[PDB]
Amino acid sequence: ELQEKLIAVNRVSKTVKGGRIFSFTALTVVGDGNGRVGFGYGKAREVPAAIQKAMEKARRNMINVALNNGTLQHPVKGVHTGSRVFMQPASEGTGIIAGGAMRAVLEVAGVHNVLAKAYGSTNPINVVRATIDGLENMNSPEMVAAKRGKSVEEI
RNA sequence: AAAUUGAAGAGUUUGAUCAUGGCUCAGAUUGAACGCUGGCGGCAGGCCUAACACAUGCAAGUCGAACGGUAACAGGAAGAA
Repeated sequence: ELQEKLIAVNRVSKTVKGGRIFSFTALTVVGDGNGRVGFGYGKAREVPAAIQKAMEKARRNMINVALNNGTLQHPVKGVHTGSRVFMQPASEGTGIIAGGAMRAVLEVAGVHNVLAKAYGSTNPINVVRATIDGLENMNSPEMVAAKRGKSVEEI
């Protein structure tokens, strides 16, 4: 019972001897809403087939996120090719302050309160890749506590 | 007790892509102006330009418990109706 969200549909084209060959690419994201989120990207000669391929690729290739009561553990920075992403944990009641692709990722991921901002290029594919890379690199107090070989009294 | 609890993007270069990069938009705000329209009230605001020139009226008077006074109006007055 995971939530699936179509982020962007784009029409690309390859040229051949006869003319242009138009195909469609769809970027989606799925997530169970409590710390697991994955994005899929499918190209197809039609829009519904592209969305189906994106959903199948997104249902696999899902990552785990260490949430903290529905928000981030700490401010994180995600970077892909052109997009640099900043996410920050907020208090209860603020919502998701983020762009379209960031909103989709953080909403299907299970994040409820976050202050986010996208720098550089706002390309949807690179934005969702940067968001996923920033969320999977976010660690919890138990992780750092066990990695430091000392109790979790820092929490 | 409270008195920083706060951060959104989109369109456009290409047959298509990523990046760079500028232009434009979505938000607030104003001593505002113009166009169409216009019922009431409360609170505020109202020459941003020519520190250009000014008709007219007012905007700095007051004290007789400082003084010599009596010109005006109100009285007291002696004497002539």
